[PDB]
Amino acid sequence: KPYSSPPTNLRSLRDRLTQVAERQGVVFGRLQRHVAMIVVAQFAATLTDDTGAPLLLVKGGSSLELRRGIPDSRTSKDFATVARRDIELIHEQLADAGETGWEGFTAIFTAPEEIDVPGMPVKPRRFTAKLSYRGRAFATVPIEVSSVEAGNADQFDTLTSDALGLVGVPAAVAVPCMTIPWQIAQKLHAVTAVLEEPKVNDRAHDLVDLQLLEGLLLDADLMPTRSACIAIFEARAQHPWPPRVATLPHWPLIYAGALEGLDHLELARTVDAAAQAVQRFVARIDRATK
Ligand SMILES: [Mg+2]
Ligand SMILES: [Mg+2]
Ligand SMILES: [Mg+2]
Ligand SMILES: [Mg+2]
Ligand SMILES: [Mg+2]
Ligand SMILES: [Mg+2]
Ligand SMILES: [Mg+2]
Ligand SMILES: [Mg+2]
Ligand SMILES: [Mg+2]
Ligand SMILES: [Mg+2]
Ligand SMILES: [Mg+2]
Ligand SMILES: [Mg+2]
Ligand SMILES: [Mg+2]
Ligand SMILES: [Mg+2]
Ligand SMILES: [Mg+2]
Repeated sequence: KPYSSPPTNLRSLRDRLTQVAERQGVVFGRLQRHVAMIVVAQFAATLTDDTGAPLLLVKGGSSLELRRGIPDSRTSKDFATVARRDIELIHEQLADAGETGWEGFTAIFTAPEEIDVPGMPVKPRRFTAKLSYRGRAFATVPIEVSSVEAGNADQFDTLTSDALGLVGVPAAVAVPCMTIPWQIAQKLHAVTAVLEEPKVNDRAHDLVDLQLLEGLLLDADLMPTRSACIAIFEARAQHPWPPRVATLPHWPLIYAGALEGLDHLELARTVDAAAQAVQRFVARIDRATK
């Protein structure tokens, strides 16, 4: 019934994924992407400093998927992380871990490329992990790595997944992640950012994530959330705190697209209601003074 042996080859892995995918609701693509992300996260979790503290913390949509589970989260394309070391070292250690392998998975990591960053002294880098299972190509995962900002890597949450255990790979999965206060600060900054007129802010999906994060935030963590928000907004030195949650004209359908699959949750169903919910959250954070 549950597999007592790991998949012998890629085809067995795929066949088990489709079985698990049907067996519990999910489009086969979303489950495969989740599993690929977990494998990458496992390589990332082997990166530690000489005290054993993580060098890489997961953030963004992959973090929320780990926190809440596939059913209760948005689909994340990116595997985004914050790094406590320069990217050359991070990339080298990922490459070593990916060659050594884990539970039959190996990975190649492509070349990190800078992306346009206004408020980062060190800009984020993007690259890709090409995963194989037992020497056979399995999937590709986009990775994004940004540098530490203020105290957003001072502590971490640890989230687990059992998706690999479902297909007969028993090793425990435990992923270090940025804490909710700093996730809120970064998403609030991103969703209220004004972008130079060549490109426009398409980040309506951050209004969904911020509502999901608000539901997870402990009331006793409201004051550290304010401190994190102040820190990020002052470090990036762009628009000031507290921000106004503005909606752009193309956001109504973008927001609706980000809600798809989250009907069972109490979320704003329209971008107007979402902007109002997030603005009330901003006001609540701003009042939690030290
Ligand atoms: Mg095969
Ligand atoms: Mg199965
Ligand atoms: Mg299926
Ligand atoms: Mg370094
Ligand atoms: Mg690349
Ligand atoms: Mg700080
Ligand atoms: Mg900690
Ligand atoms: Mg962000
Ligand atoms: Mg508090
Ligand atoms: Mg505090
Ligand atoms: Mg105004
Ligand atoms: Mg806005
Ligand atoms: Mg919808
Ligand atoms: Mg709609
Ligand atoms: Mg509120």
